[PDB]
Amino acid sequence: MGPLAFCGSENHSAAYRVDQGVLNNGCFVDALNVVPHVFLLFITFPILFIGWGSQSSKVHIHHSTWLHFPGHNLRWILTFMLLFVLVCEIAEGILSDGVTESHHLHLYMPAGMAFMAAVTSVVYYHNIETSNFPKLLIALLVYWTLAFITKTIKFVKFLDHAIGFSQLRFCLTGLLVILYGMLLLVEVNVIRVRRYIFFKTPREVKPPEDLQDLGVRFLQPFVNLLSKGTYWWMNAFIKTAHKKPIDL
Amino acid sequence: DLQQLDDTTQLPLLSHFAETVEGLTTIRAFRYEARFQQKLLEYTDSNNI
Amino acid sequence: RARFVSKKGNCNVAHKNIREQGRFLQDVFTTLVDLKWPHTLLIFTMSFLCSWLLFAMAWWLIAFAHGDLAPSEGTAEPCVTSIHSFSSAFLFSIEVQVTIGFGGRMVTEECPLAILILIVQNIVGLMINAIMLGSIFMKTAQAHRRAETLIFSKHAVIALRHGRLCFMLRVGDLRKSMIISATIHMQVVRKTTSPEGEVVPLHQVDIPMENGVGGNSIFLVAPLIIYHVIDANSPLYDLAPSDLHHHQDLEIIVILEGVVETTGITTQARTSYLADEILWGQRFVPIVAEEDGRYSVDYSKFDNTVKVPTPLCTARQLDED
Amino acid sequence: RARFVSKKGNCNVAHKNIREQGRFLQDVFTTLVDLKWPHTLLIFTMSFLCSWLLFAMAWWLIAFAHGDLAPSEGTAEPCVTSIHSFSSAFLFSIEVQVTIGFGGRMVTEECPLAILILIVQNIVGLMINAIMLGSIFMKTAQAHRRAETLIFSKHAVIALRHGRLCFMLRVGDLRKSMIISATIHMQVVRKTTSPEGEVVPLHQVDIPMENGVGGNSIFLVAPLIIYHVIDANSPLYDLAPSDLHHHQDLEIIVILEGVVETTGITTQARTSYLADEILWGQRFVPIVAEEDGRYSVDYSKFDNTVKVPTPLCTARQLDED
Amino acid sequence: RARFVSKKGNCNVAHKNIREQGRFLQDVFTTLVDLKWPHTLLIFTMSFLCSWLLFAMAWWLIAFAHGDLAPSEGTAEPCVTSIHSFSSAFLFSIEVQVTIGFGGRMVTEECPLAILILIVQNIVGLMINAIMLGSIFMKTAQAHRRAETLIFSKHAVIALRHGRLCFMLRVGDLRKSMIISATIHMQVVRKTTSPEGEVVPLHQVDIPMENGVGGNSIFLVAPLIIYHVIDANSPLYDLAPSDLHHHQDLEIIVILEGVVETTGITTQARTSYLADEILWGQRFVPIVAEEDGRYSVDYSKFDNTVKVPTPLCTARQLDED
Amino acid sequence: RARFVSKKGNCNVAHKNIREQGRFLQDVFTTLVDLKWPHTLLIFTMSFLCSWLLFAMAWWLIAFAHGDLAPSEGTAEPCVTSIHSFSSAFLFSIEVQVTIGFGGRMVTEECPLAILILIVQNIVGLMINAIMLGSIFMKTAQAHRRAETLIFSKHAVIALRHGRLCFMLRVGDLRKSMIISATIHMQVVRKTTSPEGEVVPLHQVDIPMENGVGGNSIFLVAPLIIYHVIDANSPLYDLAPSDLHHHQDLEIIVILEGVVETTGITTQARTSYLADEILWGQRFVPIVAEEDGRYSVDYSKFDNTVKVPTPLCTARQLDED
Repeated sequence: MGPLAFCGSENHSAAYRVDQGVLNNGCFVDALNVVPHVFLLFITFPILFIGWGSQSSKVHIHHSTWLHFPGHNLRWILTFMLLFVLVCEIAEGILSDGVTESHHLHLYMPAGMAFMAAVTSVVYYHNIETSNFPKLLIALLVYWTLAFITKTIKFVKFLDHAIGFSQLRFCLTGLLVILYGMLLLVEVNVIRVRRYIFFKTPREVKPPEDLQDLGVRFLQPFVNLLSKGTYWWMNAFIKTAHKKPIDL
Repeated sequence: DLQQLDDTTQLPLLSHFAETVEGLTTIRAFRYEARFQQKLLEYTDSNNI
Repeated sequence: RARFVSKKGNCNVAHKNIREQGRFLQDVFTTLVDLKWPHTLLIFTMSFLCSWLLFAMAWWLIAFAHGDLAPSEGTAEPCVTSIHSFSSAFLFSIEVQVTIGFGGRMVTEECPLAILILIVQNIVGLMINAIMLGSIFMKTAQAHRRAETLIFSKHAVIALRHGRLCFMLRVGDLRKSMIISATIHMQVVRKTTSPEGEVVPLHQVDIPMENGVGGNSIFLVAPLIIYHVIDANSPLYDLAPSDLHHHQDLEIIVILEGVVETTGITTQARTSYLADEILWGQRFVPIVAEEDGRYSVDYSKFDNTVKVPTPLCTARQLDED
Repeated sequence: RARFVSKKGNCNVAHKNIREQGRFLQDVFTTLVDLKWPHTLLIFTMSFLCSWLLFAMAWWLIAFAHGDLAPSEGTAEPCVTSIHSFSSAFLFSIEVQVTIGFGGRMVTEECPLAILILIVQNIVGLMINAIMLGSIFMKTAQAHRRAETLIFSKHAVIALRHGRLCFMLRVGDLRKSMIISATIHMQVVRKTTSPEGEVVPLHQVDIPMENGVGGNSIFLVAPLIIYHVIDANSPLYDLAPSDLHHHQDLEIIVILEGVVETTGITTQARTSYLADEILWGQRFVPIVAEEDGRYSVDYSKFDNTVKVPTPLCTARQLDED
Repeated sequence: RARFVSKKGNCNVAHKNIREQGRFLQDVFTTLVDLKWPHTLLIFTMSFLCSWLLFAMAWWLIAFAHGDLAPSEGTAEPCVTSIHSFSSAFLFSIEVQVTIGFGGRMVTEECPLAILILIVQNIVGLMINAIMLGSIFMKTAQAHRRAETLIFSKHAVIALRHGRLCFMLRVGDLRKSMIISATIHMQVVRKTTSPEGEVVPLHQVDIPMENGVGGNSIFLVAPLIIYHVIDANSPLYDLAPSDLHHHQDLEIIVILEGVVETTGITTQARTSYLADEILWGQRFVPIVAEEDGRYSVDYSKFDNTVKVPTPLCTARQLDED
Repeated sequence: RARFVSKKGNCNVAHKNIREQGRFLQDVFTTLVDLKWPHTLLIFTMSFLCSWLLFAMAWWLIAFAHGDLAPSEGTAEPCVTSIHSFSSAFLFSIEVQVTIGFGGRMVTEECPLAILILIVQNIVGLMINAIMLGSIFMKTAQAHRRAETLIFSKHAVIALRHGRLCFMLRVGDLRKSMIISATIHMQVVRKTTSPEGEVVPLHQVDIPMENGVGGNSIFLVAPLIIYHVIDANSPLYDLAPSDLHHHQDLEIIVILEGVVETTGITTQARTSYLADEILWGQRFVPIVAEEDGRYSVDYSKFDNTVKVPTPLCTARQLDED
């Protein structure tokens, strides 16, 4: 399906041509957009692999102290908003590439690596918030600021090219950059609550009160906002009710 | 399993009400009112979970 | 009913409910070595492939930012010669990092950030090369696979020796090379109760190996009979011969460790003997023959027992004649 | 008031007023390994960069002394092909020393001192390659990060066992792999005074570990209760239960060492128990359960104590009934 | 009549009738190290040659499947440049895998399965490079060749020392460097019989080395006389001086082991003393002289004995005056 | 008058009149590691240079035997491209063996013995690369330079402790890192005579270190006072205070050994104390201070002694009150 060009190979040979402005090519902001997403993939995959894939099938992760860093419901709600608008950008890339010819790859691959980076960001956040350790997620802080700096430079290059609010991808980049600014609640997570790294005290929030093995095992009102909604504690009990009876 | 568990904890709560309201004068004979109140709190927590 | 460690030597523990993963990420190296072999080859080739793909994206962004991917060549020299795709930059990152260096693609001296990305690609490639090839050599050179060569008896036995009851077992070495400074730590585990009421579920109490000095040091050339003399200080003193059945809480483990002579790295071999596997009243056949001026051992007759007479009561009741 | 070594295992000493730096430069290798990680990466990339820059200055001086940097080419062959800058010679020193070797720049056989500088660049690059990649592998393969996996109790306890008072603590291992030939050196430090008047500030006197032979050898599979029986030869003999307070000069350190089974290199884990951290009269909960034919340990209930009755006076006064 | 281990230190065992080869293939690494040197060089160069020939067949099949070996060049780019034979692809697999990389043959970016075969050739070449060069360094760095430097006496002797009969022998070290933490395990092997009738053919019973603490630890600088005092607990107690003949079942082996100071890897030196090689009534000449402020040892006079008077009966009969 | 081993730790032996050089060539590796550093760099660069010159002579003979050095080029392809001198073949052997591979000179597929000499140059270059870079890393990574960090007292002392005379000395560690499983082997050497008339010139008899269990195990964090209690079993029992002079045959050596925590390789530190260096009646100053919640040691006041009262006769005559 073509020679799989990034900028199209449109037989002007000119979408590759940066001549008059070094960020004014328009594909260089799209090629600069994939830098935090492959940064978060190639940083987050060995940390998640050494921390959680590399424990054995014999040994066993803990089943209480599901302590949330604050801003947790807001971060999961904005991550599902992020996944919604990245599915909208992938559908815009499908609708924008196939009208001419031969597979302009820059309309797919930023939102494809952004979609994979956002889902590894949220499973990285659930793995850090389960295992409580706040000395990581500064990788998430430099991810959200690198995505914010590349989306602001894409938005001011859209503003320089007089692209108003009739095109979709101008408005979709605007929802992405107002979203990525509001995905900097990591600064809410470090200052005024949970001073983990660059402040002189730790804040030291206590664990929740039913989780000192109080025999509760109800597991709903302190679990994450996906699994509050889809009840992913409950399928462990539905598996345990197979090949056992359930007593009091 | 869970619906049968809810019915077999729903029955001793009404048994505790039916033996409170029967033996009311002989449970206010003793000072064993708070023990029966803690028994109703254990019955209604098991029925609630 | 349930064994502590099997006859192959793997421990039957579970390690449930570790709260802290915070201690696990402080050492990534020993849990990098602790994987299985498809996990080790997967993290090996994915570490090398993600380094080549990350530096391939860096070289492709350098050739896109210079306009080198555009073919509008008036006169100006490239950063890197003959790159005009992503896959040419992936070929160039492969040619730089494992240092093949063909020369159809090479760094020209126009772009200084190409020299900076070449310097940090050579530094990160030398670091990833040293850590990954030393990790795969320390993975293939560990000494826990030496315990397959070191064998034990199928059945340990209890017989009489020098008037006393001795708990005897046989360990052999199946290699022509030796094992340096081999020690024996026979431990007997069970559940005991204190007289003050403390109950521990696996009390790893230690029986001494009878050697002649008292230091547990052997010389594993011939397969030799390791024996421990049952004395009143030993906790096999009130062991009855009717107590050698299934669902009996008695498990004697034998820990053999030493440094391998060839690889120079410390091994450990462990086994168990249950109450079913301990035989009473038998002893081992002498297996060390002699022909053409050399001693010869027969490993077909290794765990073969002969059933001698033995007084069939406890070692406390043997001690009053 | 001030601890000798903390609960994490780092020693709280200062090492003030060492006069001699003359003994420090006789071994550069162990203090090359002893740095922190940004110091180690800084000396790694600065050693490689200063070797490339020094040989780049040598190749640039060879191409300046031959007139090769001058473009007045009548017919004569160069020393090195296509060098016409300093940065081309820096590219050539990078291409020689980590052995990429592109071939737009190559040594021709005109200049013999170019062959001499190529020979000594290959020798110094092989030596710097061997010392630096072995130094970064011995930096990442050291066994002091294995002590994060090996855990201890938050509180050591003193209870009764077999009629005697025993100083009990619990150490666990959190890895599926083992640790070979593990020893325990429990030492109790304080300040004592001699009867002749000698006062030492940290007298590291040694309590023996009660094991069963007397040799300090354990088998860290289950988290097992290390206990030391308080006898009249032990210096915990006149320990009163009212002496377990803050600003009390009593500090018991526990030294666990052995060789790791995987990496084959010797580790050491150390901890402390202060007078506040020693509890009286309590003992540990049995944590080794059993289900589906395997033993299971619960590390959530690890340092949990139960408060048994214990006679609340000294072990000297327990010894007269 | 037949020795257990010779004077050079090689063990005379046979290891007949091992049924299981199933335990041998679970560790390929220690039996890769255990070969002789032409077997080791044969498996070294055949591993590298079969990897180059297998990837040469892969690159030749890629250049045959693209039509690159056919010379019908209209305009289309090759997978690999300038391959037109099998031997050019064998040259290319040699140029890829040991990373020479000339550049007359290079990978162009047309064929993606050429990039896949280049990726897996670099991964398999890095793995084969790490395992084979670490295997040849652990083959040449093993410490069993250090036992040629450590020497022993030709004859061990029995003489009087401090009223008691002592079994004396002399071990020397012929290197300027030292050997760290050297232990001595003197064992006396024979065939014994139990009083209950158990006969073992090579009973490796252990005599203690008389040192002064009881721990077997020496310091091999001067060639020092290792002596063991014959006591009633020792099994040399009923040794008669007429029992030192040929075909006498008595063989004393001396096991010296330690870690070499230079290479840091554990050695072991073993020897034997038969009943013919044990002399009665003689003792060693003092060989440690002194001139120009340094002690001097003469190894020409090493195993020289002097024939002192000695009461010529057993050590049991010496013990009743 | 003449010391066994000096205060720096080098042994003063001579090793005169070794007859056999036949045992020395059986291990070339430990005597390859045992050289001095200019001998090690000389054998390193002469091994690499003689391999490059030998394969340079092989490639020059191939290009002479094909007629490739003759410039009569009708049409025929060379074995190796662009070789027309010996120095071009020496450049080609340098480009093959350390795998630079420029590509102005490359192997064409005409000559099969060029492919055979390329195969055996890559095999001998990989073998020489593995043995020489592992030899230079084991040369720079040995642990005998760690003994410069571990210090001792200038003077050992004898004072009173707990009613008994104790031979006290002080050893410190000057690194922030630790040393794992440190043992002390104090030996006292002199010339003695037996009652049966055996005279040995350096009798390395062993005094035990007083520790508390009896096992020689310490923990070198603070500089601690190693003391040995003079008992009747010790051979310092009849030591008079007037016997501490020059030309007195009494020399106490202190052997400290252990495995370094960082490099993981076993070290050994040795020192001596002569009869002049042993002071009577003095004891060490307590040097472990305390400020800001950390213990602090002062190494300026390290070997400072204070002269306490001590009864000035022997330890035998102290034992009868």
